[PDB]
This record gives sequence, structure tokens and C-alpha cells, in this order.
Amino acid sequence: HASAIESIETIIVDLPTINQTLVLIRLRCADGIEGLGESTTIGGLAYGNESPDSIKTNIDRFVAPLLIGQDASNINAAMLRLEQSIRGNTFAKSGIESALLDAQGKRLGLPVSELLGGRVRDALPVAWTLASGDTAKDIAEAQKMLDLRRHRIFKLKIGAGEVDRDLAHVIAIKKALGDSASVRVDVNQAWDEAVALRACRILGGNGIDLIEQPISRNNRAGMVRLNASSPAPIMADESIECVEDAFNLAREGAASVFALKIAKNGGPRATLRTAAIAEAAGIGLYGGTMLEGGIGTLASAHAFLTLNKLSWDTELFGPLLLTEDILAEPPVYRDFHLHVSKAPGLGLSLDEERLAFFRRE
Amino acid sequence: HASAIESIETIIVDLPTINQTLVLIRLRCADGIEGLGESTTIGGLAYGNESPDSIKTNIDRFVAPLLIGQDASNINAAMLRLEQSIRGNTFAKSGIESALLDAQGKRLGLPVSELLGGRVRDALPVAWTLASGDTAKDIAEAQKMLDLRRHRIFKLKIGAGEVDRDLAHVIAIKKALGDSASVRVDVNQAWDEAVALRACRILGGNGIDLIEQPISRNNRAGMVRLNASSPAPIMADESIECVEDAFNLAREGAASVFALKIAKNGGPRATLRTAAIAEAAGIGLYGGTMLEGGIGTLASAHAFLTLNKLSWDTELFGPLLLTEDILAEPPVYRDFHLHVSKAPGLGLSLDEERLAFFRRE
Ligand SMILES: [Mg+2]
Ligand SMILES: [Mg+2]
Repeated sequence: HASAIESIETIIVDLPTINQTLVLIRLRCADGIEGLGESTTIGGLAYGNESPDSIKTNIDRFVAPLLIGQDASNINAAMLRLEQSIRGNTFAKSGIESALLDAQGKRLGLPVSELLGGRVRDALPVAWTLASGDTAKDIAEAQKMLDLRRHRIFKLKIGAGEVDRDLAHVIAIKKALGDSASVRVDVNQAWDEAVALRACRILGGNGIDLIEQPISRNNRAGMVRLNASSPAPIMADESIECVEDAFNLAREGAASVFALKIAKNGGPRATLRTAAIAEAAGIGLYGGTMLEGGIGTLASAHAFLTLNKLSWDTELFGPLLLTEDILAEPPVYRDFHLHVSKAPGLGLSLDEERLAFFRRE
Repeated sequence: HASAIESIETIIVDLPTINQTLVLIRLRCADGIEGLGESTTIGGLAYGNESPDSIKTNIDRFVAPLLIGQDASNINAAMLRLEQSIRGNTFAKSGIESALLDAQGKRLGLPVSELLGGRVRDALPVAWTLASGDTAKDIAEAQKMLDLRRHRIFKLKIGAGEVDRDLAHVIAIKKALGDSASVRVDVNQAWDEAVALRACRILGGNGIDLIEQPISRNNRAGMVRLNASSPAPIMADESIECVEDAFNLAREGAASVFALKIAKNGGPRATLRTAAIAEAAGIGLYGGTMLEGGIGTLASAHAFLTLNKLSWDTELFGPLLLTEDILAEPPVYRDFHLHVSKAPGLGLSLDEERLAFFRRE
């Protein structure tokens, strides 16, 4: 009549942006406590093998049956029970663990960061992706975010256009901002090593601070070679699809910085194991996102608050892209940071009206 | 008036065995809650650079001043605060974290295993070291422990005598027990690779299931080479003196099994990070001990209860060597296992009378 998991509801929500689809998880226990989680991805199946649609399918058909009736207060046991019968599906697992953590936090009256060991900071620096595709527009937007003291670290997505044009674009943005901001790029696996070996040298010699996943996660030997030739640090993102990938990447020397995404590792706890491996290997950390709304963003944040050091900051700006979220109170952003409260669990509540209005069904 | 750390007392205790020195840590908070921890080692400075004497010295002079006044409920912050100003001293750090975990467990009314995420088992298999040095005596003792259903996994310490005599000794013990028990050896770094390369082949071909730290932790390349030539798995023990060592050993391929000792890693939490690295690398786990009494043994046990798998079992028999401990109620051993309760914290209480009688001062 207390901690037993009573029900797990998965809801697909479509929210307008400045459309983003989220998968909300509502986990309820026998004692009335409800935990909220979020499994969100980008562009259907273009950025991962799990879509919001298949996440709901697999949670409803396989995850729920395994957890209904289980003690929600033993999260390690619940997640291992899942790992025993379910391969992959890390996005789904991440949402489920987030919900369990939120519920256990409420149950003990402690924020998730404390359940995870204890925070060493209350705020996290938040970078911003400039996505207009227009050099002039990006520079203006960056200067705007700087003036409003919202962001001072900017990320540029490149790789889709002609290499020299992408490079000129990013370099022109850094040149305009100078030392007033940190400029990084994400190539999303777009380049072949033949192109990256030259492009990384150019970006590194022109003020770009970090080069995220320049080539395919499949060119394992190539990522190692690029770490040696690139004068700028390389960060692994897509190369990490589970905690074990983190170890293998560190063993091989495939990247000097690891992006930490709860969706890719299977939840905050799994993400902290990936962080532990990176730290033990002397690899830098970055708080990554799959553009989650407030729930997923805070689930990530609470884990990041416990890290000794986050040398490369975070990109937890997902909520800032939504013209409307399903939360009664959005996360707090001020002076270049995301400020995380000490409220129990994830410290957020659902706005039932907006949920009913935006839920696909 | 609640969680602030009020005092930290270190007590050196000498207990008779079937003499063992323990370093008891008594941590008291402003709310009256007391946490108990244990920093224990073997033979003064023969098995580590920290002696019970220097552990007390460094805790009193450097650790205590850093923690008095700090919030005992944020263990991650407290331990990182220590890591910022204190190099090494993992045995001392282990005792301190154990005390903090015990106190926080009492504070929340949860066993340490739950604070660490949640147990997946309530009992742990416990091996037994046969140390008579006499083949006949060891066989008789092993058969005795089997009959009493106390132990079915036996460890033999070798390396001090002539190689062929040590090998004959261990092989004769396994031959007598047959498949009724698992026989392993610990060479404690005693052999040179020149000797180990031949000895491991002999032991592996004669029923020895595991070879613990056959050579010096300093012969890094040698440990890797032995993993290839030995038909029996090699376990790293002394090679692990911090979490980072675990990563480097996994990267190099220095051992296929890792011993997990809270004293060597700096506490239950650090030990779980080492375990996470091992698991991510496909390396087997073993619950190790530095012959701690009940407190240290249970601190280790609570961490081990959370591990998905402990393929090589544990050697948590430290309390069984003491003719008397400082605990009112000793740990529970039955049917080849150590049974861990769900009592708050480490679930143990100090016998004030025995402590007063055995404390060195
Ligand atoms: Mg990326
Ligand atoms: Mg050993």
C-alpha cells in the first residue's frame, strides 16, 4: 500500500517551437506519489533508432509489464530488472528512471541531485545553438544573448553544406564575437575523415574551442587519428550509445571530451557511470541534451549538479525552444546559467490543462 | 542544529584473533545522530602506506578540520571537499565515508545499500582463507567449513616459499576437495613474471580457479602478458590503489577480474565507481577485504549488495577472525553467506564496554 508501482502512462505531446515532440512518463505508486519522466528525441528517426512513437510502443508493451507491481523505492533493482529483459531502448529507460527518481525524491523529500549523492553547485552554465544558417543573423542573435546575459557559449551545427562555406561561416562568427564568447561546432558525424583532418586544423587555428563528433561513430580508428592531428579538442556524442561505449572510446583515445546525455546512456544514473569512466580516464565532461523539455532537462541537470567538474559546460537549453511547455513553472535561466532548486524530486509540476491541450492523444 | 558535523573521533583498537588493529571512526552530527566507520589495514605498513597510527594522525590533523561544521547529509560534497585538499589516504577516506553513510542511513531510516541505490540481493557468498601453512591442516579445515556449511570457496596465500612447494601445496588441497569447493590463490605480488608465466599454467591446469595479483603492480606490461599466457583468470588487487588505476588496468588488459576493496578506493562510493568501470569493460568483480571488523565489513557489504553481478564472490570474513569485536551484535554468517539486514545505516551498534576495554587509548 506504499511504494509498489501501480501504473505507468506514456503520453506523446507535440509542442510548438520558436514543432517538438516529447514523450511524457507518468509513474504512479500505491502511496499516491507520482513521478514524472521524459523520453524525447529529435526528428523522428533521423537522430536515433527510437522515435517518440516506438518509445511509447515499447514502454507500454514491454517496460510497463515488467515494472507494475515492483517496489518503486528500489531504483537500482527496477532498472536492472529492465536491463535483464530489454536490449537498447535507452531513451525509454531514461524517461522511466527519471520518473522513478522524481517519485523517490518526493517520497523522501529530497531533490534528485541529493538522491544521486549531493550537489556541489546550484547552477549550470548553458550554451546556445545558433541555427539561423545565416552568418549575419547568428552574429546578431549571439550579441543579443550576450547583452541579455543569457548565453556566452555558442554552438554551430555544420557539415551539411560545402566544407569551406561552413568553415567560413563559423570562423566569421567567432571573429565578430572575439573573446566575448566561446564558439564550438557540432558536425553530427557529417564529415569523412579525409575532410575532417583538414577542417579541424582550420577551425582550431581560428578560435573554435571544441569540435563535436566530426566524423561517423563507425570510423573508430579515424576518431583516434583525428585526436592527434586536431589542434582543437574533439568531443564524442553519437559515438556514445551506452556506458560501455564510453569505456571503449576512452580505451582507444577517440575523444578528449565526452557529451553526457541521459537519453543515450539510459537515465541519470547510467550517465553518471559514463561520467565516472570519463573522469577516471582524464576526459572532460559536457552536459548534453536531445532538446528535452523541462522534465528531461531537469533530470539531466540534477545529475550534472553532482559532478566534481564540467569543464565544457552544458547545452541544457531545450526548454528555451518551446513557445509553451506542459509544466506549470518552467526551469529558471538567468545570468548565463540554469538555476536548479532544492525542491523534492525534479521540483516541477504538470500543468494539466496544457497537457490535455497538447497531448497527441 | 541538525546535520552539521559536530565532531569526529578516531580510536585505535587492538583485538585478539583466532592481534588485529582497527581504526574506529565516530562521527557525530548536531542532531545527535552518530555514524560509525572503520579504517583497518594489515600488519602495520607491510600491506599499504597507511598504518592505523598514521591514519589516526592524518584524520585528526587534516580530515577532521575540513569536515567539522560541514553538512553531513551531503556526502558527495564532503568527500570532494576532502579530495580537493588530501592526496591518497584512501584508507582514512574510506572510514570517513562509511561513517557518513551510516549516519545518513540512520537519518533517513534507510540501510546504506538503499542510499547507494538499492540492493539486488540480501546475502553475499563468503570465501575463506586457509592459513595454517600445512597442507593436511588446510584440507581438514576446509572440509570442516564445508560440513558446517560456512564456506565452500577457499583462498590460499602463496609466494613466500619455494615455487614448486607452494604449487604442490595448493594443488594437493584442490585434489582433496575436488568439485566440492572452489580453490583460488593470492600471490600478493610475490612472483617475478619469469616464475609466474610457468606457475600460472601449472595452477590453471590443476583446478585452481583464480590467480590473484601474481606479480608486482609495477610490472604493468607483465600483467598484460600473463593474462594471455595464463589459462586461469588473473585478478588485480594491489594493482588497484585508486579508481583511476581501475580504468588504466582495464585499458591495458592487465586483469580479467578486479578485487573491490573500499579501503583501496576511498570508500563504498568510490568502490562502486571502480565497479562501474570494471563492468563497462567486461571485467569480473570480487568483494575484497583488508580484514576489517564488522563495521568495515558491512560498509563493504552494503555496496556489494547493489552490484548487478559479483561473478567471483567475496572474502568478507574479517569479523570471523576476531575472538571479540567492538560490536554489540556481530554480522550474520550462515549457509556459505553473509546475510545483510535492512536496518538503517550499517545496522550495527557499538558495545561501549568492549570498546573501552580494547581501545589502545
Ligand atoms: Mg551532438
Ligand atoms: Mg590480494
